[PDB]
Amino acid sequence: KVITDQDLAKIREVAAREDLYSLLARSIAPSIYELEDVKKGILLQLFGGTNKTFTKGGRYRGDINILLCGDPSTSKSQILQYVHKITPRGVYTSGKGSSAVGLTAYITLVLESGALVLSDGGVCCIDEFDKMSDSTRSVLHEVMEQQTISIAKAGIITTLNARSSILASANPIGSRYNPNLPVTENIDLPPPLLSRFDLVYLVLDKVDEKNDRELAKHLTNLYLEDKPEHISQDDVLPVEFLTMYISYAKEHIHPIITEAAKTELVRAYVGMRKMTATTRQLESMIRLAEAHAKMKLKNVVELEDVQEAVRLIRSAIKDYATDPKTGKIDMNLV
Amino acid sequence: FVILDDCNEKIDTELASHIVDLHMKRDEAIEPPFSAEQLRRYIKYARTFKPILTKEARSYLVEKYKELRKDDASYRITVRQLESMIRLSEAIARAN
Ligand SMILES: Nc1ncnc2c1ncn2[C@@H]1O[C@H](COP(=O)(O)OP(=O)(O)NP(=O)(O)O)[C@@H](O)[C@H]1O
Ligand SMILES: [Mg+2]
Repeated sequence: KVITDQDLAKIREVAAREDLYSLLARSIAPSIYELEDVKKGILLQLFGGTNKTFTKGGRYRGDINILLCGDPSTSKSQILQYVHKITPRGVYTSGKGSSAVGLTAYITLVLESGALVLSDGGVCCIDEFDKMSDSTRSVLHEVMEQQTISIAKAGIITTLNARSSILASANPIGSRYNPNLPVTENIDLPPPLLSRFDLVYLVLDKVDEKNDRELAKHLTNLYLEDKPEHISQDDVLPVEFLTMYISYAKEHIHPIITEAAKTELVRAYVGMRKMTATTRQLESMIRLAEAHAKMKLKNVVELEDVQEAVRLIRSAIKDYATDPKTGKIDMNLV
Repeated sequence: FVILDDCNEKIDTELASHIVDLHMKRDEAIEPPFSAEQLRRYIKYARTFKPILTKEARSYLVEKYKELRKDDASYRITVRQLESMIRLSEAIARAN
């Protein structure tokens, strides 16, 4: 394919650092400037929740689905490149490149695999998500909710497993974010599909001289050398070691809910609910908190993890800057 | 059957607790009245009954159907609703 006690010592020693969460996040995509919250959310998608199966009452998904939405030139697609190369298994694809059959499975009498099936247990990166038709996007409802694919065609009828995490990229209606429309109307996905993402990010091309000088200095510094040694930050982890950390934490660590975490989750859900938050906001909060716990090599979910899960959800969709009644965003607060 | 969110704090506070319990304990939360292998044996037994419509029930059915027709006078209520109501009553008697 393309362990030792020293590796365990290194992993345990790194896990004791105070700046661990920021260190890991800024190290998944070293040359990309800022976008810290986006990097953090992607890191938690890499770790994932915990998988659960009951004797009866079913099984519950550990995987996280993320949507990146916003202005052009904001470097969304560049981030999808890093995720596609970091993940052990996965696929990158485009909206105009995909059919309903190609995305799931194909009759040929034999059955054949599509992208979401090849990507099982990994991450499936979908770019230009706003270009594919309502017919093709309707296929994703069942696979995202259940993590299974049911088929019933001439001579073949069966169900297949798809433990696949989706990372999506799109631009708003009108192709540049319009502040005179509410956020849900700018995003323009129908509610049954928009309800299935754990995190939704707004990223905006806001002009600012302070930001622009730093961005310009960062991009122009890459052309001072033939094959650059330069990198955005002094301390980042090598890709190999980072992969080792993530892989080990996925295999050995399995956090559980503490009573304290249960009380905070109930309180937080009632807070978002009483005023719109659906029942899926609760489950996605649980899943994000579990992902945060694995990343610290803990066996228990605690109050700190729940509060981080809540904070990241509020930060992603620019809620603090949102008018609570009209649903428009004040660009001055960004 | 039409399902609606109907947001209410007194329901949300309980529903959230139920959901968090399912993620906190795997098997323990549900505590059903019967075992599945018990329930299937009961359902197999029940389907052997072939109940018969009582005289008073025949008199009562036309009154209830007239009430539905006057409510109707929304999908328009046809003779098929009476036939369906008879089917449901057969199933209810069989359940008992
Ligand atoms: N913060 C940033 N860090 C690094 N490169 C950036 C940044 N912002 C913009 N760029 C550069 O600007 C370009 C962005 O291209 P791209 O990744 O396609 O952005 P995008 O969000 O996908 N825009 P679009 O495809 O039009 O919706 C690339 O050359 C990036 O290197
Ligand atoms: Mg792009």
